[PDB]
Amino acid sequence: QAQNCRLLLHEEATYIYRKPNIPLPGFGTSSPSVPIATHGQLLGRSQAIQVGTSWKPVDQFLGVPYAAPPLGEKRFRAPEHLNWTGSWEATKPRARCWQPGIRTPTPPGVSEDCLYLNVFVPQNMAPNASVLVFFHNAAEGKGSGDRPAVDGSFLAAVGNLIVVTASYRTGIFGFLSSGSSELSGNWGLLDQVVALTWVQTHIQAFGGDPRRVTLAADRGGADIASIHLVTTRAANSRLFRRAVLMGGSALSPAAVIRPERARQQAAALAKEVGCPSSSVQEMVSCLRQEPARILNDAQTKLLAVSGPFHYWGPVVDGQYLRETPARVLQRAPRVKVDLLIGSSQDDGLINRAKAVKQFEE
Amino acid sequence: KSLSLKIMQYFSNFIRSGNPNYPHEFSRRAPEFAAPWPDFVPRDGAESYKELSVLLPNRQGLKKADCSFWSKYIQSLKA
Amino acid sequence: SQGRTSSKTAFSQALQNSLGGDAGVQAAATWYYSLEHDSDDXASFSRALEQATRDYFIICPVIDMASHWARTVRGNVFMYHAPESYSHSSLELLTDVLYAFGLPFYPAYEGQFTLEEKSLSLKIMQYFSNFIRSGNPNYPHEFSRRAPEFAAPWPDFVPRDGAESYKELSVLLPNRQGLKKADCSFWSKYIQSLKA
Amino acid sequence: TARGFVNITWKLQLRTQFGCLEGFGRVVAASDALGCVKCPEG
Amino acid sequence: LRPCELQRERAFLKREDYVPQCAEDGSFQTVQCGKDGASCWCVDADGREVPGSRQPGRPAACLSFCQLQKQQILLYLPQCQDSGDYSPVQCQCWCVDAEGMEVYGTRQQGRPARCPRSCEIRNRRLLHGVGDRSPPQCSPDGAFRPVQCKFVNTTDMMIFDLVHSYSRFPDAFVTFSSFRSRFPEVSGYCYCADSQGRELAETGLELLLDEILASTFAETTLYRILQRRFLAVQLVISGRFRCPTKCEVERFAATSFRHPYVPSCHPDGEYQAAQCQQGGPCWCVDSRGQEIPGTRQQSCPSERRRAFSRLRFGPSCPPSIKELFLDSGIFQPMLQGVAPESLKEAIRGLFPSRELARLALQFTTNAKRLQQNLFGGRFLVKVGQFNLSGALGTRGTFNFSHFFQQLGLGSFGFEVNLQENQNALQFLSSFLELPEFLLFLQHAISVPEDIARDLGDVMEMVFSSQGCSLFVPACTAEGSYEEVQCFAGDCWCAGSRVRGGRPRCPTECEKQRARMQSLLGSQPAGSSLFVPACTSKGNFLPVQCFNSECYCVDTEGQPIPGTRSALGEPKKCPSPCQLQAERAFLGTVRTLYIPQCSASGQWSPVQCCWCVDEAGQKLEVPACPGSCEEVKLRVLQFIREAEEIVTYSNSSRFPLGESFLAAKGIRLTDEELAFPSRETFLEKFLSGSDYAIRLAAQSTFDFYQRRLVSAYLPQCDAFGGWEPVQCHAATGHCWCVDGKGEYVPARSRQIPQCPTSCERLRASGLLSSWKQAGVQAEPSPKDLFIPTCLETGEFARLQASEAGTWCVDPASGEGVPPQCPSLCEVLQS
Amino acid sequence: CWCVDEAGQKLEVPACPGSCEEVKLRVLQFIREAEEIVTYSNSSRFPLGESFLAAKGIRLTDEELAFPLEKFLSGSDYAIRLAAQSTFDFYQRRLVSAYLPQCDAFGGWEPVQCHAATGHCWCVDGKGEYVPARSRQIPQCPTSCERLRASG
Amino acid sequence: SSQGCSLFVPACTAEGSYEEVQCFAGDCWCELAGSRVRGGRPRCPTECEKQRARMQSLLGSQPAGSSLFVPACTSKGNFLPVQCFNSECYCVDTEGQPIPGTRSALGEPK
Ligand SMILES: *[C@@H]1O[C@H](CO)[C@@H](O[C@@H]2O[C@H](CO)[C@@H](O)[C@H](O)[C@H]2NC(C)=O)[C@H](O)[C@H]1NC(C)=O
Ligand SMILES: *[C@@H]1O[C@H](CO)[C@@H](O)[C@H](O)[C@H]1NC(C)=O
Ligand SMILES: *[C@@H]1O[C@H](CO)[C@@H](O)[C@H](O)[C@H]1NC(C)=O
Ligand SMILES: *[C@@H]1O[C@H](CO)[C@@H](O)[C@H](O)[C@H]1NC(C)=O
Ligand SMILES: *[C@@H]1O[C@H](CO)[C@@H](O)[C@H](O)[C@H]1NC(C)=O
Ligand SMILES: *[C@@H]1O[C@H](CO)[C@@H](O)[C@H](O)[C@H]1NC(C)=O
Ligand SMILES: *[C@@H]1O[C@H](CO)[C@@H](O)[C@H](O)[C@H]1NC(C)=O
Repeated sequence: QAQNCRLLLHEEATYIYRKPNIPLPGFGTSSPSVPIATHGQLLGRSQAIQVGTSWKPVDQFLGVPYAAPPLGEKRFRAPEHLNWTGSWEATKPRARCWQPGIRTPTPPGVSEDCLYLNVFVPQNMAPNASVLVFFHNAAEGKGSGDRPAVDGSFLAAVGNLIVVTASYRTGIFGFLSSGSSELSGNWGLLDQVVALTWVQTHIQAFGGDPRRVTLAADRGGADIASIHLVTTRAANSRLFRRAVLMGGSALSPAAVIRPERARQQAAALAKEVGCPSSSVQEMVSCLRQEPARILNDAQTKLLAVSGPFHYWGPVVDGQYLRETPARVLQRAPRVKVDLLIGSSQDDGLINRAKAVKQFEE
Repeated sequence: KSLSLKIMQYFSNFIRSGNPNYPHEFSRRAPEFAAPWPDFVPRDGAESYKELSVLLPNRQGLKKADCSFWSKYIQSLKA
Repeated sequence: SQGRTSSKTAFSQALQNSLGGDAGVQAAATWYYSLEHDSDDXASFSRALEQATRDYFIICPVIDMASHWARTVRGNVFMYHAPESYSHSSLELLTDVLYAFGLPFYPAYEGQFTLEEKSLSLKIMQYFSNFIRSGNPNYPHEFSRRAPEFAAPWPDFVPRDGAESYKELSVLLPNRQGLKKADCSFWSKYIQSLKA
Repeated sequence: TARGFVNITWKLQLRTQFGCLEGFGRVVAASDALGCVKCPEG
Repeated sequence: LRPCELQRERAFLKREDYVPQCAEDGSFQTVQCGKDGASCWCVDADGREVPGSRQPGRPAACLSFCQLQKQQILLYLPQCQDSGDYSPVQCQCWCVDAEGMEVYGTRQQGRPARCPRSCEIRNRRLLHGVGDRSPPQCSPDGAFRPVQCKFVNTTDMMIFDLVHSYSRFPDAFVTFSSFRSRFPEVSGYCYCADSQGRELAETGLELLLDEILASTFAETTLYRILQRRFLAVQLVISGRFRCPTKCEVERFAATSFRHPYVPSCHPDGEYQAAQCQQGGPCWCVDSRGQEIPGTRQQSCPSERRRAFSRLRFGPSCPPSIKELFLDSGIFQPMLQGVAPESLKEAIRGLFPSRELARLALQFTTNAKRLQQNLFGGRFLVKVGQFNLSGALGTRGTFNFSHFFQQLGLGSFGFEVNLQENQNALQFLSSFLELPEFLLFLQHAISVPEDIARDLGDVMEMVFSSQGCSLFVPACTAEGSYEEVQCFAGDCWCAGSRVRGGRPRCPTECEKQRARMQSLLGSQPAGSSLFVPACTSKGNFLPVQCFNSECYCVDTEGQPIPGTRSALGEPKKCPSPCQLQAERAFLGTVRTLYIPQCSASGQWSPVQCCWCVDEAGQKLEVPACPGSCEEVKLRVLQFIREAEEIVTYSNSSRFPLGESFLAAKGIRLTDEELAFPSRETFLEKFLSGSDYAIRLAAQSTFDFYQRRLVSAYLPQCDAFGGWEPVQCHAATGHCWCVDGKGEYVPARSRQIPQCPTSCERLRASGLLSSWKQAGVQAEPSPKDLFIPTCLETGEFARLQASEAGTWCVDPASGEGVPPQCPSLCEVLQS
Repeated sequence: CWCVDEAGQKLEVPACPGSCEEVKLRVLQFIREAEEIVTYSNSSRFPLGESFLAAKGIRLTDEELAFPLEKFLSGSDYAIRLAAQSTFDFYQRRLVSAYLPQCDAFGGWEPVQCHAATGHCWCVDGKGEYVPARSRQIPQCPTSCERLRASG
Repeated sequence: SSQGCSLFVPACTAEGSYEEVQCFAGDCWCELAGSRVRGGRPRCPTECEKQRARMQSLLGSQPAGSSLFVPACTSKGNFLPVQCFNSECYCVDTEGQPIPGTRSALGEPK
């Protein structure tokens, strides 16, 4: 019907005075040119959302980069600060990552430059609001170029919080490891720990609070997300206070793939596309030329669970992730991270590969 | 639309306070929008969760029979 | 009477004698029935072990034989299950042999059995006499298929998973289906496969 | 009062005629409804 | 001491025939009594007896001290509170202690907003310099903390001053290590304190401080550790993790002084609901001990009333505590591993205030480590085995020597169940190092203070909801929640809700059967214990066997002396009628109705006179009806009831809607509607039953048939026996019945002729040799006979068998006391 | 013509009630129904068995009784309330109440609703939905817009 | 005919015609399963709810990972205004029949 807010007071009082909220520099208008340090203005847009019968204006900065577009030779290597400047037109959702089983020809709005995080900040609210870094790769169908796949304006409004909806590269592009010293890594886990430092640094510019981030993640991509609860950062700069894992955990069987499996799980790909899988330096340097379309028609072929069932996931590499998540969780707690974990009965390893089967047909 | 609006408050109380029942971490006023979400304790007597159905009812023992097979029996068989 | 009683050795010995006498079958049964042999309480370990031994020895073989008698047709089959009755200890006879033989009506046991028990025993004596006479508990004469009036018809046991009926020797004498699907599925399929 | 209790009146702040707290002053309402406004500065 | 105890102690030593009873606070009880409760005269604070009171017994709530001092002035007036005690602030508008003499510095023009309690005065009165320089530990509300603790200088035995040492050296008290390095020769000394703060007797327990910022020392962790150890040591001594309560100090004193009024209490500590002075009247009492204004000699009606209000509104369990504590396993493991009492108070001794538990649960983060922090080590476990006695305990005032002289190597009238206390103290130890406990504190802290004042009261209200629409409960006299509640067809007594008929309460037999069945689940397989068997109605079965030894039992399942024969041998034991006879004999001579039973044991037909059925149940010299005549009187009474309904409606005496309410079991009461036979009519419908539906249908049919312009009564013979052929009397489907109305297997021609009671019986005995007994007492196979029926159908006069012949009455095959009696001749007697 | 609510369902120029007045016509109709019962009983053309039998859903049809209740046949709590009001009245008013909401002049819910007798004066939103006691100072609660403004 | 199947009297509509909602002793069911409502009255399953249940039951046959149309019904029982199958949503009339035109793709206001 209508949303009815009212203050909580420790005890009755005669006169009650509340100071109005002063918008941060940039907000207030309908083109909130947020100035984020060392880059310049990041001008988004505003949209009014209806929940009951009542509307809340919500600013929306869709397509805020957090890393240089992993195109070309920056493909199977960790991300790095985009170093942009001037004025970013963060008003339109950007291309979503390549995922297994993308219908051919490549539809609009899928590309390797998919390291963009949408921010949905209500108009004016408490000084230090909380944040929710939801790591979500939009599906093939969701999104119409005007609106993002998962809007998040409606959770932001009915919670009075900021909702960052970061995307990240998954599949071979994110995780094409070889367990070795030259190409091992989880680039998609290194570039979703870069969307959390961005939220750490430049979220004060919006209404947010760096000390109250809440790393969330959905089906399947919550096995990747939950690897942050077991990776050891510097331990002086925590990147989140809580964790809402919807449909996965660090302890699942495929939360990390063994090196000897990873080493051969990419030799299959390299052979499949046509690269010489002799040495990694010569192999990876060949995949770096293959167009994404040809290189993502390969992983969907290897990834179908009736033949190979090659799943790509966070390898252990010593540098970022050093011990298997089961063995890391044996050690004693060091920081108290809340957890709202869960699952759905509609889930299932065959439901997540729905796009792959339709491709196999 | 009404169930979703009770779960956008469980997930917004958690993002704010760390306990879906309470929207502020310095005020333990009980929730009124929906039934309390009980903390998950691993004791077999009662390990409650929240069935995200229309009534949002708490239940217990999500899959005792099936996740004792994988966790207890099969994990033994792995050795 | 000889003095020696349960001990720490017995707990892991009894389970081994009862269910083994193999190493994998014991693990499967220990998980399935949660036989915590380490737990040193006969009150619960034994209470959960009698169930395993009953399933293995007493109640699944009397379903395996009923199914094998009906399938490779050797003649009619009528299965019954007599639910747990907490009343009559001190008679070394369980509730299907002290109902099929008219124990309630004995002069010695006058006043120990309720009239409900005596009536149920009379119905069950009629079932067993009909079986002994005609070969089909419903019909007392093998040349007259008049339907029984004393109690509900006893359905023939057909081994199809859709419905394999039996008679629950309780006060109402109701037909039921699927005596122990889960536990006898365990013993008959998984354990038997694991034998190889 | 020692027993748990000439003109004796047991008036209970919230036979049995309603009244009000002194200083408020009842209203034309005789005996029923709302009554006994708070007496203003006058 | 006080003005009393000096008088009280003197009387006991001298043996004068009166001891001036005085409660805690060392103040004379308003109502004293004589040496043997002969004449209780009420007095005032000084000790003088009121001239107008010497009556035998107990004076009717004599006037309190405040008024007894007030009325003295009339021949400033103290303002006596409603309870009869001085108001906290007299009125110059000063305020006063709880004795009458004003607190020192409180003379004011207007009423003080709030002036000190009994402790804050002592502390301030200590700075001014009257008393030993150790401030009593004050509860936050201002009262004395139950467990006082004053350090002692081990050299020369002078109390160690603390208004000075703490004032100048506050850092020394940060921890026990620091304290020892500053005052090595100090050995703490904790004791219980009464309401006035005075040291209790032989309860001091001189701790040892060797091996173990805030202000006032009543908040420093030294004290809270130094009293958690004291309470732990008390759990062993007394069995409860707390000091003796206000009731127990008085009860111990009463038992010790053997005076007439010994107060009664239960281990909760609160005053028992009703204290019964021996040698006089009893009376209910509140928590403070004040007699209820009159009671000299449970919550349904309120609930009933509230439900009615919800009906009056017309068209248009604690809150959120069951599904956070009980649902999830934050509570269920708490009780399991003794009593709610030892678990209630094990969280007031620990965590005295909610603002502390919050501190405790954020500086521990380790369930196992919690018991180390709270007690400064593994104390309580070391207390169970008395490892303390040498480690911490020491010469104080408790005489561990005497305590152990009764043991192997009570405090305030507490019987010491040493094994249970060792079990209970151990219980706390494992309970405290329990991961679920930390969650409980996180929730118990959250619950609003209004519904639970402190963590102790938080725990009761969650114990009280362990299990926990438009329904109104019924009520019997004096509240007394009625046994069987009906609503919308449902009727439940409370694990059995059955539709339609009014259910039967579980008899004692059924309760015992269920309890023993539940206790059977614990027993190891192959072992058995006694599970008494109950009949259909609910009575104990005549014979109860356990193992090869069967003993016939009386009405309430108690073995009868003798008749303890072994299993498997006929045991002839008292018939139910004789058991009822003896039971009623005992019941009716124990209060200073007799059922008389036929010699054979069966219920005699006439009981008193009146007549009853063979089960002995009451049936409305009066000759009694036969097998069918009674079944006919039932139908006649039913038609009478239907006509009564119709002629009640024809009198317009009953509201149209009430009959509906009965169907829903909301028959409202005439206690709350004293305006009015109204009840009598509603009894028929209230228990929604097939009989009620049939009666309503018959009444409606009659009303709508005979207002403007049937029931099958059975046909019977001349002697009240069922006619063989029963016809419905209209479009009859003439079925035929046996000798007791039980139908034995259509508008057909030639209405069937069916055999009389003996032609059926003779045909049975001829076809299948199911013969009939002749003597009924273990007949030989020769005593059996097949009845011989004369032509028309009745039993032949004389029935024969291979063993002999006897005369039977043609009505039924039942012998008669003896040529051969004939029908008219047998009917003559 | 006639008028319906915004769901299109029939609502018994025919200008017709607002948010509350319709909720008040229900209560007025209810008391009318309750009084209809008491006067039928006073006229005594119905037997008690009829009311009970209807309570069990076994009403009798005039087709099989040609000689010559919809309230009671549906065993709903509304029927329970109606019968309770009927019987309470009969006895009370033979030998010798319902909360109807207070409304404004335009048919809109009055902000503060009072039970009118030992009232626990709660207050409602602009559609009668209660928004969070025999207390003094029967509370003043915001009108429809003072609630929207305070939220906004 | 024996397939499927105390003091209860059924109601009757004109010319026999077994009446829809039979009530007795506080129960009321419209027999067909999933209708016993203790107190009050039940609602006869609308056309939508019948098609929902049939399609839900037919769903159990479909292999996991594949789906088909299961029309969704409002609280009362009417078809929802819009029925989607796979990225193609059509607004439906009262009895769940697509309206000509108005067959836009999923994820765009209609
Ligand atoms: C009995 O109590 C004694 C003394 O309190 C305990 O001896 C101490 O043991 C603890 C750890 O158990 C050590 O940290 C101390 O150093 C010991 N102190 C002394 C003086 O011995 C003893 O452990 C307790 N238990 C038994 C079985 O004696
Ligand atoms: C960003 O610019 C700085 C110079 O200000 C340079 O040192 C740094 O390497 C640049 N990053 C990239 C990705 O070029
Ligand atoms: C809260 O808000 C201000 C800016 O409005 C920020 O500078 C401050 O650091 C925040 N609070 C804390 C504890 O940091
Ligand atoms: C305890 O007694 C001795 C006696 O000489 C005294 O000197 C000492 O000061 C007292 N203790 C302290 C800590 O002062
Ligand atoms: C302890 O108890 C005995 C019991 O008679 C008593 O004689 C003894 O004096 C007591 N000892 C102390 C120190 O009080
Ligand atoms: C009811 O009363 C009227 C007179 O008041 C009488 O004429 C009629 O016969 C009566 N009917 C019955 C069934 O008693
Ligand atoms: C209706 O009830 C009134 C009040 O008791 C009574 O006076 C009157 O007689 C009744 N109606 C008739 C026709 O009796």
